[PDB]
Amino acid sequence: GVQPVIVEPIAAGQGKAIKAIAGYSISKWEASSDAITAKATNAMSITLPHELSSEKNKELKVGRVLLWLGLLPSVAGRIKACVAEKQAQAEAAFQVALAVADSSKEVVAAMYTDAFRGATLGDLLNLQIYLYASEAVPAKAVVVHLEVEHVRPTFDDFFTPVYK
Amino acid sequence: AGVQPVIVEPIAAGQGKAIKAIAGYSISKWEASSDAITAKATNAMSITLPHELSSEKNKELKVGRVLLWLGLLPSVAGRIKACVAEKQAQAEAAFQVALAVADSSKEVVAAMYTDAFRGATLGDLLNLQIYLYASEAVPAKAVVVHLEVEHVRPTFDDFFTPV
Amino acid sequence: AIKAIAGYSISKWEASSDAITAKATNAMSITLPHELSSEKNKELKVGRVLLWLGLLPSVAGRIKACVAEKQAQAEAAFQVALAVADSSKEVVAAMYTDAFRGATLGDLLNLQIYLYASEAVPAKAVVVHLEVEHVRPTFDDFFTPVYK
Amino acid sequence: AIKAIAGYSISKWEASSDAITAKATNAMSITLPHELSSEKNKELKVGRVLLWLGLLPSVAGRIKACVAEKQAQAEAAFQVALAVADSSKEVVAAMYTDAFRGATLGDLLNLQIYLYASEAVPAKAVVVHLEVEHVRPTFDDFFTPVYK
Amino acid sequence: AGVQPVIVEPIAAGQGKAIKAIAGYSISKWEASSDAITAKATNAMSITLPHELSSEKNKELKVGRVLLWLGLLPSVAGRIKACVAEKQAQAEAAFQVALAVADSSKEVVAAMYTDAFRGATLGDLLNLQIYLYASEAVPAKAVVVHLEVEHVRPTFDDFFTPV
Amino acid sequence: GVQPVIVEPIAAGQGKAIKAIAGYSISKWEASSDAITAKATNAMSITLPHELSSEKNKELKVGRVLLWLGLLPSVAGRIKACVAEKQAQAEAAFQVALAVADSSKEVVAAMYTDAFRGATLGDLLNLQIYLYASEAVPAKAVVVHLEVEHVRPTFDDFFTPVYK
Amino acid sequence: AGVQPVIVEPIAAGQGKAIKAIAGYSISKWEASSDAITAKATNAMSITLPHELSSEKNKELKVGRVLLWLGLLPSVAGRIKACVAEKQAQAEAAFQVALAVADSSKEVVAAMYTDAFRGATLGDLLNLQIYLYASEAVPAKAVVVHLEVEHVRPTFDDFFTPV
Amino acid sequence: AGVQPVIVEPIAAGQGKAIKAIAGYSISKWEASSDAITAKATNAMSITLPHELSSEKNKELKVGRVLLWLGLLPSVAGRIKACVAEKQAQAEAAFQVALAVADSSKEVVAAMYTDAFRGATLGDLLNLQIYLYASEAVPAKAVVVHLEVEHVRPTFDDFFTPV
Repeated sequence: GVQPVIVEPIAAGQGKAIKAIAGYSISKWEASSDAITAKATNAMSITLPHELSSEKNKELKVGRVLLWLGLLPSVAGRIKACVAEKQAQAEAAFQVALAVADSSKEVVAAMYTDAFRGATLGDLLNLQIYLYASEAVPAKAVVVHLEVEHVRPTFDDFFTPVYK
Repeated sequence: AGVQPVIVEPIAAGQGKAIKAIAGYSISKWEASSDAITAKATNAMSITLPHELSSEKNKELKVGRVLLWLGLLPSVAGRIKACVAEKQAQAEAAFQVALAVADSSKEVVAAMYTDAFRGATLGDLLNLQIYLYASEAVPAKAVVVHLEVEHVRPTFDDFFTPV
Repeated sequence: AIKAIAGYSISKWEASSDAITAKATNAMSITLPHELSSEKNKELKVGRVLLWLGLLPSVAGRIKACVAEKQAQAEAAFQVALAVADSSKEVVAAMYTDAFRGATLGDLLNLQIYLYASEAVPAKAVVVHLEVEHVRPTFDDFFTPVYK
Repeated sequence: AIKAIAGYSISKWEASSDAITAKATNAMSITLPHELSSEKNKELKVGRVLLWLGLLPSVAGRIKACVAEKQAQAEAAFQVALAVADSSKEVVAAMYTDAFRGATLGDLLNLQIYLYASEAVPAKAVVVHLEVEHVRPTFDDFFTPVYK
Repeated sequence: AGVQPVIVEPIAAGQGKAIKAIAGYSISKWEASSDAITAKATNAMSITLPHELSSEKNKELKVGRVLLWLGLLPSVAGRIKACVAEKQAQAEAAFQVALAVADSSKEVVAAMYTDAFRGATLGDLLNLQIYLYASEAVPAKAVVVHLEVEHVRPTFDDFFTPV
Repeated sequence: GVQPVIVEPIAAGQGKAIKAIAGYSISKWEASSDAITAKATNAMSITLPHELSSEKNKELKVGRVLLWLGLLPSVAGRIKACVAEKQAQAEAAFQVALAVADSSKEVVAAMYTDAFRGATLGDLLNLQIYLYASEAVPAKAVVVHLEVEHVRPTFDDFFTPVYK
Repeated sequence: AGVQPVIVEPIAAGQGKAIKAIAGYSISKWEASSDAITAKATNAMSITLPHELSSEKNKELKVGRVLLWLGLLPSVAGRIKACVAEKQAQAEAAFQVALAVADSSKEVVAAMYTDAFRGATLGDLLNLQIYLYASEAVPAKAVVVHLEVEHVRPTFDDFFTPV
Repeated sequence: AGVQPVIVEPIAAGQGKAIKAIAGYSISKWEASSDAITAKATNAMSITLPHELSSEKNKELKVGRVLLWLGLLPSVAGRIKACVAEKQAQAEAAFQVALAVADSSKEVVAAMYTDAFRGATLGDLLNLQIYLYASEAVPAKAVVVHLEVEHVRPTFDDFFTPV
């Protein structure tokens, strides 16, 4: 038997949300870019937030990583980005990356389901963000957002003992 | 498993499901008109509550989902973008952090904010703004911005004013 | 206070006044809010109607107001109206318990508001408040479909 | 008399008046008592509000008072207030049954009291009494801990 | 019996039990400011009821426990004493017969009168006084005296004034 | 019968830790001071962190508040602090505060079990921190730490939807 | 039958199922770099086994599926094609008989050979070649060719070298 | 409840409970000597692992509780403070953020870090430092700093070196 179906159009920001696995939490932080010359690639380092920068918190395992970039409404051209290891040549990172966020798509994002799974929060300081631009753009024209899924920090529900 | 045959039935404008407000909530709708826009420029306009919800009794109600959709003149040529975000120092920077953008070059010109403002109050919507971008120069009164906000149903409004 | 009948709601709005010459009466039309101006909404039944008016504290003299059908002689409306809001007594209000219970929202466009003053009164000195009870609209708990 | 709803209490205080010029209106702010001025107490819900005022027996002329949101034009408040306490009729009082039922005690700082007189009136001639019903505070049946 | 080992847990300011009023009673609190004090001298100041308890209806309620505690400016140097007693011909003699004295050189600057005034009326507290002593000269508005009095809960105060 | 007991001495930082109530979480942040003249009081405002500064997050209720101050090892004199409402005269805040942290005690801390209970995170911007100094001290000589117990932020375990 | 409504959920790069090797098989991956290409010309490059599979013991294992996918520099402009086929006298003729072509103008730049080489040996992959075509002139080291080959899992490799 | 009478038994030095390491953990102890200290000055000295725990195999073990206690010469006069904290730009600033301070003017000259470093590795203790303060000028070799660290018990240390 044949089955007739109707495909219902969907609006922006109306799709489902991915939920973190049990025992895990999601921390979100964002960094800004700088000036890019036409047909060039820049390297951006990754810096942890202040509360996750302690020796105790740098041994939390990592799960999934999501990379989406927000850009100005008047940016003309194509923008691509990826997260990979540190490389001597910047533009060669796109030849080995398992996911690239491209601005000429419907969904400008990249998902790393198992590329970094099993690493620790201290390992993230060894990676970089590579950013290509088809045309010259000024500084702060693109903002990169990063979501890292990691194990829940054990001590957040306790007051500090008062006898210092 | 075997291959299952499927027929896709085309639909016209105005067909599709309509989202229903959750229990105990109501939906209030109002619209705002825009001003003259310079090309590659962005205008910021404040959200203004309707008169029937601007009292102190009503500005303490919770907020659920917010829907933004905008209707243009048929002769309008170019590209339009719009979003609802916090009050920003830079008008064009709000597109870099917004969770949804209504774009006129797509099939559905709308934007839905499912969880961004869930739990705020109706009085907090006065702290937000609407940012509207145009790629080409646009005259005034050419764009109308529609807002659907669902909120807790007010409790004392089916009473006459005692005299 | 008085509560709405089950399945009914109350709508409230107001209309500003114009200048009045001494011992003269004005004829004002009733304009619905934009939300209730659709064709499907003009068919809703009407229950009770309350008319009260608030003045500037410096207004001197007696003011009267009533709502009735369109009259050829403007001052003749105060002779047939079932309630008149007079500003020289305890309650400046007019309650219409049965005068319109059964009409539709479209019929209110056939009525008019008559205002009277015994001394010259500036513009916007009087604000006429109108509270109409009607049937709750059938579709106000849905978002507009996104695909238009 | 009218009794408070279960779980609710009534707070009463007053504010003295200033000098009024003829056909002029004053703008007064609402100041809470010191006991209800804490942050945890500004979050209590508000029920009914009653405003009545007592005058010196030698005061001549008509006096009016109302409470509403801050207005740019001071005299325009008497056009939108849901109740006005007029001193030329049987009951010099104003009852707000639903106008504020649902707000918080902190919202009363956003309202104001407007007073009107038709002749020059000295200072302290009018005393405005304000009785606000609110939710009973959660901790008023305990002594303060001695170890501070 | 064997020796039982015990650990003592230190506590900071603001920790500890709070005493609850007995059934049918309520607690009302008010404060009074002090005047300039000469060294080795004592000032007597009358107890003044708050406006909400000074009517004839309310001045007939019973009294339970009374708590006195006083808060000083941080820069205040010296020693302060205070007590609540009957109206005395000699100001400094009231310390010889008082059942409790609030002293600023101790860890808890407070005084509790559990049974001294139990059974009196709120109107009788106007016959009493507060005696305040200072070892060194003290300027005005440097000491604030707080009074917690528990009494029978008034019966007709949740009613509006009939109009 | 009489009971003999032994009181065991306890070392620094060895007492029990207070646990947050169900559904609540604890956020910790600290601010530094400035120069103080001998026998004077300063007023310090309270600023929320970035993640709790959104319109959605300013309606979370507050539970307990803990105030402890850390000071340099060479600070000589007495330091007192309190958290109260905004006042016209700064030194008058100590006459009405329900807890004062004093440096001449064994435990330099203050606990507000019910003073602020029931308020919202948006109310904290109306309070201040008052700080007295017996002797003149230079700037940054004392650090105030603040712990606020509030309702758990609802959305932290969800990835942002990818269809922007 | 009635019409069934369906919502399509968009997905981003890196989302989707990953194909699992069959039982008793393992997947080994290696890559090769390309040379300078003239426009409308085709280059032929030999398949070279990694060092860990080039012994006589390992060159006798069976082969299953082979996956070809290639990654380009972001600035590379033009069109690229690639395929794995038998050793051909004419370089460009291998596209006329190949069962799959990886094309850079499509959404998925990859090619899968499910049954073409099923049953061959690892040593037979040295008889095959890779043919790479470019519509425009391309410099060297601009294209990297990745090969995933699944094969029977070697039996004696978890042993140390006896000494 | 009735009043219960209690006798307090005094204890001498060396009496009291000894804390036992949790299951699967072991406690390793070592000491460090100090240098000359100027009055109102602070010295920073690095934590150095003993030789038996400085291998790569052992620097991957978890950490539990850390105990700091320091022993002075009998003739040492003044006041001493010490703490273990992260590596700080300002030496004296580490006392403003430390969770425990060992002070020589108290009955117990020690400091316990129950949860500050729980979950770190033995190799991370090399990133930390010890800050030591003296109110009066102190000569060298006058203070000895003792460290008790509990960690996971190593798995391969009861074996001889194979030869």
